[PDB]
Amino acid sequence: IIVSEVSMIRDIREREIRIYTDAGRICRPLLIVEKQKLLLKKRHIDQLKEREYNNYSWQDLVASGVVEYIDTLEEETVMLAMTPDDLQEKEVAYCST
Amino acid sequence: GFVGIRFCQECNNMLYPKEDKENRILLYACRNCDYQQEADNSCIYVNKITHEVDELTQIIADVSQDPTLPRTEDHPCQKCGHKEAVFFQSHSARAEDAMRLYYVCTAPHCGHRWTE
Amino acid sequence: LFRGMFKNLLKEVRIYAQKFIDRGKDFNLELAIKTRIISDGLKYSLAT
Amino acid sequence: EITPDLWQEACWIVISSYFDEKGLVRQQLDSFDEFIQMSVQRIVEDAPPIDLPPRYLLKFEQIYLSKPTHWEDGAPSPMMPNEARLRNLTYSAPLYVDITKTVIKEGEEQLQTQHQKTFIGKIPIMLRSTY
Ligand SMILES: [Zn+2]
Ligand SMILES: [Zn+2]
Repeated sequence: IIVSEVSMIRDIREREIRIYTDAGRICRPLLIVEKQKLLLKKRHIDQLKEREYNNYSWQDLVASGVVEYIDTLEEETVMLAMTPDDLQEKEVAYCST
Repeated sequence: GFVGIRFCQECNNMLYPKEDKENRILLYACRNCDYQQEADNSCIYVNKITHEVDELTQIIADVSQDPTLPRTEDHPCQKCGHKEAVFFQSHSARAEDAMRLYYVCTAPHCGHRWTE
Repeated sequence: LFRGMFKNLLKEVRIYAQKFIDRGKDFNLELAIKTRIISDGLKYSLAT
Repeated sequence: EITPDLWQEACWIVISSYFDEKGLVRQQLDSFDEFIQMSVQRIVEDAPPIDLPPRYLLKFEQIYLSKPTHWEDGAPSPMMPNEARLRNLTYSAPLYVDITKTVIKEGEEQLQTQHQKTFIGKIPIMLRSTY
């Protein structure tokens, strides 16, 4: 029901949910991470590595729910992480979220 | 103590104060209506130069469910006694000079807040 | 730019028809629309 | 199954798939296509009718846009971008709109003498677009 470009911003401190759909909202794709583990599992990598032979492409990843476009106005409310393995294993409890 | 606006009963407008010269008392009138009522607070205006505002009254429980807010276990709640809790600064402009935290308990139905 | 050029075209046809009806005769929209608005306007904007 | 420590390689397959599906200049093409797909129709539709003694409505709708052509002393032919570049031509295509002219006067008599595909102008077309 909602195209991938739409963005939902949750404002915690003041209860305001602002959703934007107009054009120009510069955005970029990121991987999703449910609890401490990515949704991009070996299955996806395998199917994708066999692309250009069958039909597999980025749209498959976007539909499967592994990647997601975040726009700058929504990027301010997401605990981003640099590399999957390094920043999640187990250490002093930084954010773990 | 503070003073809160009290609106008229018929016209539902701002009620100004008035000192009853005859009965020597404090009344609240309406600019438009002729509604009168005997005052009880016996105060009109107060100014807080220091602006001593309790940040706890501004913090809300919903902050707990925030994915970009640090979490600690060393400051368990009081009422529920849960372990997980979040902490953050005043996050309010015009912060005079303080980074005193405001811990908020991390659990449903508790919404407890405290400072150390 | 397209909105403005389209408005200009509308104004042009308006005045054209007005002048024609003033004589009581029927106007022809074929001559009312001026091609030198859209194409020329876009060419100018994208070139200069 | 999660992918531990075998992730430098798997990290660039997704990048390759993205850059294969969407080009480097994809935003330009998408913006222009959306323009030619909806913006023009929106602008031509939302414009109010025109009226002017007996008057008339003269309402517009239903644009059409054909492929680029040169002689839309020459017959029509599809101009290729290299041809236009080499001959200093405006690589554009004609734009048409179906117009319904309705004039009403005394005596309760009007006619919807509509005109199909009334040429309007030429719109330049970006290379490697939907049109
Ligand atoms: Zn009153
Ligand atoms: Zn608690």
